[PDB]
Parts: sequence; structure tokens; C-alpha cells
Amino acid sequence: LQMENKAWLVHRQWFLDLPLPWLPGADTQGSNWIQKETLVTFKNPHAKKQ
Amino acid sequence: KQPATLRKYCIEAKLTNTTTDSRCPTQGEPSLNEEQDKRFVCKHSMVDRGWGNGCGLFGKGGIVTCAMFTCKKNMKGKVVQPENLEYTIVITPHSGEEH
Amino acid sequence: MRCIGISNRDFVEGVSGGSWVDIVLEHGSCVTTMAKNKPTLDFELIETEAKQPATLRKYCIEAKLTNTTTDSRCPTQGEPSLNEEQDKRFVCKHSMVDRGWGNGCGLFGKGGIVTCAMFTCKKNMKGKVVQPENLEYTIVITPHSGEEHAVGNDTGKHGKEIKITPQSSITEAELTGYGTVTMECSPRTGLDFNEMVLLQMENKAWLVHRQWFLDLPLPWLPGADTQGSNWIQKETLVTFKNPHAKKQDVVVLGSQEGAMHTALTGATEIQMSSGNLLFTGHLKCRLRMDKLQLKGMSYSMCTGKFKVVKEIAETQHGTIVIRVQYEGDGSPCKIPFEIMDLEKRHVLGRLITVNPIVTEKDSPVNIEAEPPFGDSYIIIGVEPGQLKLNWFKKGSSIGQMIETTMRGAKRMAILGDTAWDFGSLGGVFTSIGKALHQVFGAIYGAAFSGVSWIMKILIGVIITWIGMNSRSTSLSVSLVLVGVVTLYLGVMVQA
Amino acid sequence: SVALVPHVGMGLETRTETWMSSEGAWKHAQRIETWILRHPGFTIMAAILAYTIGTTHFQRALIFILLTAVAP
Amino acid sequence: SVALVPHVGMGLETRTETWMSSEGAWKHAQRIETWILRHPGFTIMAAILAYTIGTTHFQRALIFILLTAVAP
Amino acid sequence: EVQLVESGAEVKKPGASVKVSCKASGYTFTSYAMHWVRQAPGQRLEWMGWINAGNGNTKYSQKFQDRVTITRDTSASTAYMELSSLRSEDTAIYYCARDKVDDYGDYWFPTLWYFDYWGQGTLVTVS
Amino acid sequence: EVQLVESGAEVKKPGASVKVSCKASGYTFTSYAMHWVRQAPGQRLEWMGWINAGNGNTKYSQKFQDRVTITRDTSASTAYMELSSLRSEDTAIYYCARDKVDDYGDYWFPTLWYFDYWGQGTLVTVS
Amino acid sequence: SALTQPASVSGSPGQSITISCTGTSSDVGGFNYVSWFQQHPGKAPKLMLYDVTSRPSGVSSRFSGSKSGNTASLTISGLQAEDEADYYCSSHTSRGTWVFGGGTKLTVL
Amino acid sequence: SALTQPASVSGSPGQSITISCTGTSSDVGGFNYVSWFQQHPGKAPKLMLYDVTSRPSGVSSRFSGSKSGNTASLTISGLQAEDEADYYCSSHTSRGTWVFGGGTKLTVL
Ligand SMILES: *[C@@H]1O[C@H](CO)[C@@H](O)[C@H](O)[C@H]1NC(C)=O
Ligand SMILES: *[C@@H]1O[C@H](CO)[C@@H](O)[C@H](O)[C@H]1NC(C)=O
Ligand SMILES: *[C@@H]1O[C@H](CO)[C@@H](O)[C@H](O)[C@H]1NC(C)=O
Repeated sequence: LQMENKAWLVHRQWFLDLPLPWLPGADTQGSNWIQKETLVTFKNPHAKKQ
Repeated sequence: KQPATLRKYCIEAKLTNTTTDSRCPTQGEPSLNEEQDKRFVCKHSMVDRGWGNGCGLFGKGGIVTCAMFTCKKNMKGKVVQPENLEYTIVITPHSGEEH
Repeated sequence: MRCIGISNRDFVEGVSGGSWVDIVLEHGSCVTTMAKNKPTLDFELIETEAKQPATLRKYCIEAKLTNTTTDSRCPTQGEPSLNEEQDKRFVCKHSMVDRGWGNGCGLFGKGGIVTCAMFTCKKNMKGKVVQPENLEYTIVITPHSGEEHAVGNDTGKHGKEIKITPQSSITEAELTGYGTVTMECSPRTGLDFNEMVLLQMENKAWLVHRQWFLDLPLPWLPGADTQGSNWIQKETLVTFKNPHAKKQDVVVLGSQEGAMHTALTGATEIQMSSGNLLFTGHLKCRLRMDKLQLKGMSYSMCTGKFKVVKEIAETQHGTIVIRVQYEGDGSPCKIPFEIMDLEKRHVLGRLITVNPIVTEKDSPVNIEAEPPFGDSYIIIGVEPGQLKLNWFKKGSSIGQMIETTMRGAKRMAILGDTAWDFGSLGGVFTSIGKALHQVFGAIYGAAFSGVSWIMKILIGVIITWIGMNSRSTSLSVSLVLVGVVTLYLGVMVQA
Repeated sequence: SVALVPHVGMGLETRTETWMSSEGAWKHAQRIETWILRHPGFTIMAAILAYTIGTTHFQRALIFILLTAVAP
Repeated sequence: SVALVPHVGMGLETRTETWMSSEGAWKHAQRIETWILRHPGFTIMAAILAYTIGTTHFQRALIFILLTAVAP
Repeated sequence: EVQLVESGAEVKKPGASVKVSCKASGYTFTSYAMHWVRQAPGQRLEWMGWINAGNGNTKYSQKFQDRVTITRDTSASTAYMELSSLRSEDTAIYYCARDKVDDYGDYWFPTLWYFDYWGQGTLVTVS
Repeated sequence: EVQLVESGAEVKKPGASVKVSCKASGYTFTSYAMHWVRQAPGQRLEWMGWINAGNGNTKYSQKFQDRVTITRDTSASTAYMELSSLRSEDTAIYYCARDKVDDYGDYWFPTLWYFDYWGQGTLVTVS
Repeated sequence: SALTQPASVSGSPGQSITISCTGTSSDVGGFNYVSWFQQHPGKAPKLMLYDVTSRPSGVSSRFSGSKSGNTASLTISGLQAEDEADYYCSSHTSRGTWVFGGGTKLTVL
Repeated sequence: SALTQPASVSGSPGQSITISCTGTSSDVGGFNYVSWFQQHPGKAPKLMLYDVTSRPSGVSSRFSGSKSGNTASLTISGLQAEDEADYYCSSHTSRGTWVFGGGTKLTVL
């Protein structure tokens, strides 16, 4: 794994189950993030607009 | 020696192009052309409607909201097969030798 | 009018005792008042701002570390000492490296090391306490005037917005045509500040608990502090890497913006963008109604031939809303609206827009009334050219009272003891159930706190089982008020 | 870190919805249920250790639920 | 969120210390005790529930520590 | 008693940026919205406006997305629109229009009596 | 009924030691506080003097911390104020003050009606 | 992206003239926001009729409206020669946007 | 360590003039130690306001003060011809020092 300028050594079954929007590795332009629901939240207050 | 990424996550994203589409209570769910675009995030909820919303029928009309998911920080994870994994070991004897 | 179409609103009938009634109204609900006389009104909060805030404790979401200097000394010779350890911007840690002749010290032992790194915040997150004075509720009052195109009408100049504070007073409003109305409110008992910290991110804001806000694991800094560089709990945002017994190094630990947006689960969002506008909570209001003119007495009846100009349309809670329009002459006059049944004798099914009135023009009026739970005729005039509209309201047999039992119980779940301030001095029953709900809710409050969605259900299962096995008639003691009530509370939380 | 103790039981809840109603009401349950399906041996071991303690069925079920629920 | 499931009990460790040794080793033991000193009511009531169901002292202590642990 | 007035700017060569104002009066400006309607000379009205409020939100008009921008002002009670890179079809008269904002300040549902009072118009010219 | 007269200074040199006194009479001097403040002409009142008391304590003003030394006396019922190491901006007008002390002797908490009476102004120069 | 009211209508002063707008169910077939504007050839128009049938104060008691599904109509009972104006329309769509009518003028002689 | 009142204000005899001072969260906005001093050009200054609003003896009950957060207002009603003084501000801080205003100039014509 690699952050901005850091790097860890984790095993893959932990890595694949992170609740976070992922994308298949070897690709060009993203535009197809998979589980986008874990880094947005939708607010519906008072049963009015969301 | 030769890694290749298998899955990249996103750490910090941003949202642009927020759209919505509302509909009357007993006319079913709305639909947008942004809903089946995979770079938009969508969910179906419902708001309450009436004569003060220009609607009629006084019920709970459906609603969507769509917003373009745009990443700007990545957490990529590389992988290596167990070949091309090059160790380095030093060999040194107890010679009487300074430093 | 402006209440029709808003979900989970409620009606109150009665001005009994004197000429007053106690209502408590949230931001979501919209309470409608009725009497034997005394024309109907629609109340709800729209706005609640804290005027003048003052910061309590600034925290540190994101930091950076510069100017790393380390210092390490020989084994069995004291501790290291560095010039920038005197300053308290720098963060420090003593640890043990091992040393020898190759490190150039002698004695072959495990020596000391320090590392310094100065701390620089670049993303703040401050919380602002307000005292229960100087905060300004805004309550809107709209009568059922039957004015044209004003129903569900949450916008537009149609009612009276009066702004009450604890600085304020009786705050009476002369809403024209109908007289004055006075609201003796309690703007202190309801939302219970001095446990609230008006938290603030970059462009967001929450209403969090005080004691929760104080013990957060972020590095903090006291409120009134220019030159915000003396961060106090810097140890929880940097980590000291000493992987082997070789030398050590410092790294900062990212941004807890997303890590706190998970921490702010369950905290109700407010809006600190231009003024600290809250949209949370309730406001108990004693409402007395002894100067409400009715605006439609001293007018004669009609001669008939109305014209329905928008279709009869039921709302939630089973009330129709029609829109008719007078044709003829003698335009300031009453309306012969009455709902009755098949076979046409019994008048049954009351009104909510009591005394409908044609207000002197050819402007259509809006009439809300509650039909019975079956077939009914809705008659809109007198014998030359009346309107007999047929109607059928669904169900509503005993499902209505078993529905308002559940909804009254959820009002006792959202509100605490304040849900007993929804009626007008029951006396022998209301004023004692208030206190018993304050002691049952009081010893329920000093328990089950911090306990989540699931664990309330789990303790409900445990008390239910212990009650269902125990003896000496403690079954009803341990199931009814604790073993089942904590299950219902276990379902009706996490709003 | 700060993402623990997630500000749940404080009082302070009203008829308005919170910041993460329905995105945090079921994340704990599906978090431990996706924990069990990737570490089942602790569920077998906690089953047999909870079975041999507490010689009634409800104490066995309670210690099984709690010993499964402690491990994140 | 992602700040749970913290990659602890899955082997892979060596003599070299981890990303958080001596920091992420006592943080689940501090915030429980902070929650005890800041919410005593579920501690007394959990002691009464643990003392009620449970025959031996070991089961009462076990259900007490587990009910104390499952709450945040 | 409620007047919406504008400021007429006529000659602007194609390719440049043209700016139009809206001096509002008669009401508290932060609680009412402000639309912008374009009428090409002699034919159909057209909806340019982005739904300003007391906070400053907009609405993404698809035909007028990346050519025009909008600007509010709280102190002088004025709304501003900035059309950049105009053409010989972007020359027209420009109308402002007023709608009222929800009780929360979130202008999303309009009022049923939208477009109450308008401004007198600003004709522009290209060469 | 309360008047605070001062002592005047004719002409000084930058680097020398100017000195100004205050003959306070009409009230009890042994249990009140005495400040000293400098006013450049048309400028900010620079608070020079410190929190004198019955024992003459100090509170170090940051801009004048290592360049002024003040004393007092009780047998003459006066207060002392002398400023060594002058320069070409210290030439200004001086004033006095009055404030009551807490009954336990210590004076850090000031009272609500501070600066009751003032001096009359003694102008200093440089050459 | 428009409504399709006709080009021009006419009529003798004294009789009724219907001006009708046709649109999809995004704005008119579901919602009740279908307003009616007129402009005289001096300058800027005036809000003349509300949602379906309602009118502003000062509108001369004879302009009427209806909506028959995907089509809303504007009739003028008792025509006079003052009402020669460019009749327009407006509709709040389901997307949140407003659309307008194609443009209808009126002659009396 | 300073105060930010405007350097010059004006007003005819009969209308009201207000002078604000922005202070930090330790000297003005937190504590109720806010004073106001005018100064004649030939006379030493004199006490004019107490802690926030209250007054000594002497001055004739016209001057009212207020604190609106971090701003401290000096309201003057009914101006005269002998009030062309230099209305300074004052604040006892949190650490123990006294800060002062820069200066206001007042005229009538
Ligand atoms: C979003 O709006 C921006 C406006 O600058 C522009 O990129 C484009 O019109 C939109 N992008 C979409 C819809 O992908
Ligand atoms: C911190 O680093 C910068 C650049 O390396 C340097 O200019 C500055 O003096 C350093 N701070 C201290 C206190 O030495
Ligand atoms: C302590 O006070 C003396 C008084 O002259 C001053 O010179 C010195 O700088 C002060 N020390 C600090 C650390 O401020």
C-alpha cells in the first residue's frame, strides 16, 4: 500500500474489504468508482428537500 | 522489483454538478440521465408535497439527487508475486581488524 | 393554511381552564389550535439563532511538522538535552537506542535519544458556547383565513413572524381581522444550553454535547488565544517511529476531518455560515386566546351557486381541502358549508376552517374539514344551486386511535417530560404524570447514556427475560415499564 | 482515535434527523457480520467456550453474543 | 468507517515494531475507562444485571466485564 | 412601492465581458431570490437566471452553463450578472425578476407567484 | 474636591533622566493606586506607570519594561515617575490617575470605576 | 426546450379568445406551475395569472385559466382593445428549471 | 494592544453619532471593563463612563454606552457646541494591562 509519501505492508484480504470508494488498479481516467456511498452522505432533514 | 497496482482507493473527493428531480406523490419514482452515468452518486428518497408546492394530491412525492463524484487523493496498493523479490545479505568474519 | 401538507403536524382542541392552552412545537411539526369559538391558527418554529457566541476550545484537525533536530547521548550518562525542548511548540520523546564502538561512544550499552519537531496547525475546528439568554426564536402565526392560493404556503407574506427571546416579554401580535394573540413562552427550559457546544468545521457546523466536546483526542488550545501556537495535547497527532533499536524519526498523522465526520454521527447539524442559525429542538408556549375576534361574524349568509375551482383533495390525517368561489351579489358574507351523511339528516364531520367567508371579491377561498370514516355528502350552499360533492375517507375506524396512540408515544420518545405540556392543566392527572415522568425519565437518564441503538434493545431483552422468570409479582414491574419500554426506546432512537 | 466514541448516547436527539442517521444505524451490525465471515474460528471457539460456562441456555447465549460482539 | 477494523490480529508481524506500538495498544483500554468515569449509570446497572443472572462469581464477573466492554 | 431598477449598458464588442446590475428596493433583499430573464429582440423570452439567495446558491442552466456567471451583493442590495465572450446572438434585452425564498433560506421550491415584479431592461449592442 | 497637581520639566536630552511627581491631596493616599500615562499629541495614550499601592508593587508594561524605574513615598503623600534613556519620540504630555485598592491590601483586580481623576499635563522636550 | 403556444390569435372586442400552451409532463402534466405573462410593446412584462386559475391583485376579474393534462389555456372573457399584448407563459419543470412559451400576440381589429 | 475607532466623526446638533471599537476576545469582548474618555484641547481628560453604560456625577445623563459583541458603542444624543473633544476608549485587558483608543475628532459643521 502507498499513501502520499508513506508505505505499509498489509495483507490483501484486509486491503480488499476497506469501506472506501475503490477503482480497478491498472487503468486510465477513473470515472467509475465502485462503492461511492462510503464517502458521501445524503441529508434529508424535516422530510423537506435533500 | 516489479510491482503493479491491483486496486486504488480514494481518500479525499469532491462533488460537482448537483442535480435533482422531483415528482408528484402517486406518479412513481423520478429518473435522470445522470442516474445511469456511473460517475454520479444517486439515492431515492421522498419529500412531502401539496398545493403549496404546485403539485396536488397532498402526499409524499419521490425525489432523486445526483452529484458528480470527483477524486483528488489516492491510496493505491501495489502487489508483487513471490519471484523477482531480491534479498541482500552481508557476510562478515570475526577478523581482528580495527574499525 | 401553511400547515396543510406538512407531515407529522398535530391538532389541539380546547382552551379549557381559563382561555389558554399549552402547546410545544418543534421545527418539523406545525401545531393547529381549535376551540368552540376562536378561529383556528397555525404555529411552527422557523428559525432559532444564537446571537453572540464565544469560543470555548479550539482543536487541531491537520498539522505539519518542520525543523526536526535530534540529540542522542552515550549509555549510562544521563539523558539527552536539546535547545528546542525548552519551547513548547516542539514535540519531544525520550527513547532508547543501543550504542557501541561503531556509534563512537564506548561502554556498549543502550543509550538515550530525543527528537524535536515543531508543531504547526493549518486546519482549525472551534466550538462556541452560548448562554441561554441572547438567543432569538422566531415563531410564525398564520390563521386559516381561506385566502386565495395560500395553502401549504411555507413562503410568502401571509402570517405574522414574531421574534421572541428571554430578553423579550409577552410579545403579542395583532394579526389583522382576527384580533390579538399573546404567547407566554419559555425560551429557557426547552433546548437546554450550557451543555451545547456550537461546533464548527470549515463550512459545516454541529450541535454537540459539552462534555463530549471537551475530551476529544485531538490536540487543543484554549479559546481566547491569539498566536495560536501553544498546542497542548500534541502527543495525539504525531507518532514517534522507533522501528528497530536504531535512531528514531517523527511523522505527522494526516487529517481527522473525515475521521471526525464519523465521530459526528448522531450529532444534529446546525448552520453557522451567516449567523448561528439552528434548526433543532422545541419551544414550549402557553397560548391564551381571549382576544381572538373571528372575522366573519356580523356577515349574512349566501344565496347560493358556488363553483368549485380546484378538486377536493384529502391530505394526510384524513382531512379534505376544497376550493370554491361565489357567483352572485352580496359578496362579503358567510358560506353555508356543512358535511353530512347519506339520508341527509345527521350533520356529522366537523370543520377546521371554521366560519368560511367570501372576502368581498371574486377570490376563491379554501375550506378544510374532517369528514367521517365512510361515505359522506359535503354540501356547499343553499337550495337554489347547492353543491353535493360525494366523498369516501379510507379506514379510520379504530385505526385512528391506535395510530395516535403510537404517535403520542413517539412524542413521548422525542420529547422528554415536555410532551406532558401538550394540554391545558389536566391537574389531577397531567400535573402528576409530569412529575412521575420526570423521576422515571430522571433515573432512566442516569443510565442508558452512551448506550447505542442495539444495546438498548439488548438490555430490553435482558430485563424482559429476568422479569419473565422472577417471582413474587415482579413480572409486571419488570416487563411493563422497563422490559418493554426500553425495547420501544431501543427502536425509536437514532433519529 | 477520534472516530471511536462516536457521539451516540447523549440525550440531545430531536425529531430532526442527525448527521448520519441510516448510515450509522447498521454499520456496526454489518461490520461484525463481515468480521465473522472472515474469522469463523473465533466464532466456533467462542461458541464452545460460552457453552461450557453458564449452565443455563440463556447465559450461554448471552456470553456467546457478548464474546462475539467484543472482538471488532 | 475505515478507522475501525484496524489490522491487528492477522499475523504478518516480526521483530520490527508496527505503525503504532505503544500508542494503539492502550487506546481501547483508556476510552472504556473514560466512558466509565463519564457514564457511571450503565456501570452500576450493568453490575446489577450481571449480578442478577449468573450463579457463580466467575460468570457474574465475566458478564460484567463483557457488558462493560461492548458499550463504547 | 417595490421597484426593481437596472443600469443600461449599450455598446459592447463581441468577445468581451458585459456586466448588468439590479438595484433592488422596497424589501429586505436577503430573504427574496433574484432571477434573470433574457429576451432576444422580437421573440421568445429565455431563462438565464441562477437562483441567488441570502447565501449565494445558483442553478445550473444547461444552455447557459459555461458562458455566463452571476454575482450577489448584500450591503448595497444589488444583484450582478457577468456574461463573458458574448456573440451576435447573445445581444438582447436583459430582465431581472423576483421570487421569494423558503423559511430556511434554502430556495429550492419556488413560490406559486414567481416573477412578481421585473426590471425595466437593459438592451445591449454588438459590432 | 479631588485635584492632582504635578511637577513640570523644562528641557531634557535624549539619554538623560526626566522626572515627574504628583502632589495628591484631599483624600487617603495610603490605600489607593496611582498610574502614569503618556499622550503623544493627537495619539494613543501609552500607559507608562504601573500598579502602585501602599507598598508600591509593579506590573511590567511590555513596551516600557526595561527602560523605566518608578518609586513612591508615603511621608510626602506623593508618587514618583522618572524615565531614563530618552529619545526623540518620548517628548509628549503626561497625566496621572486614581483607583481604589481591595481591602485585603492586594491590587490586581481593578475596580469598576477606574481612572476617576487625572493630572493637568507637564510637557517634556528634547534637544 | 420550449412550450408551443401558437403564433397569433385575434377576435372581435367583446368575445372570448383562448390561448393555450402545450408541454410535456416535466413541467405542466404533473405540476401546477403554469403562469401567464403579457407585455405591451413599450417594455418589460407583468405577472398576470398565477398557478392555474389564481390571479394577482389588480387583474381585471376576467382572465381565467385551466389545465387539461398536458395543456393549459388562457381565456379572456369580455375582450376590449386595451389587451393587445404579447402573451407568454412560464412553468417550473421537475428538474428545477423554468421554461417559457413560444410567443402569442393579440389583435382586436 | 490597540483599539480601532474611526479617526473623525461628524454630526449636526440634533442627530445621533456612534463610535465603535473592535477588540479581541480577551480585552473587550470577554470582560465588562470598557471605559470612555473625552479630552478638551486645553484640559486634562475626565471619567465619563463606568464598566459598560453607567455614569459618574457631573455629566448630564446624555451619553449611553453599549457592547455588541466585540464592538463597544458610544451613543451621543443632542450634540452641542462645547462637545468638540477627543473621545478616547479604554479597556482593562485579561493579562493586567490597559489599552486605549487612537482618537476621534468631533465637529458640527
Ligand atoms: C458541471 O458544471 C461545470 C460548470 O463549470 C461544467 O464542467 C459542466 O457544465 C458540468 N459537468 C458535467 C455535467 O459533467
Ligand atoms: C524552521 O525552518 C525554517 C526553514 O527551514 C527556518 O527558516 C526557521 O528558522 C526554522 N525555525 C527555527 C525556530 O529554527
Ligand atoms: C522580566 O522583567 C524585566 C523587567 O525589566 C524585563 O527586562 C525582562 O525582559 C522580563 N522577562 C521576560 C521573560 O519577559
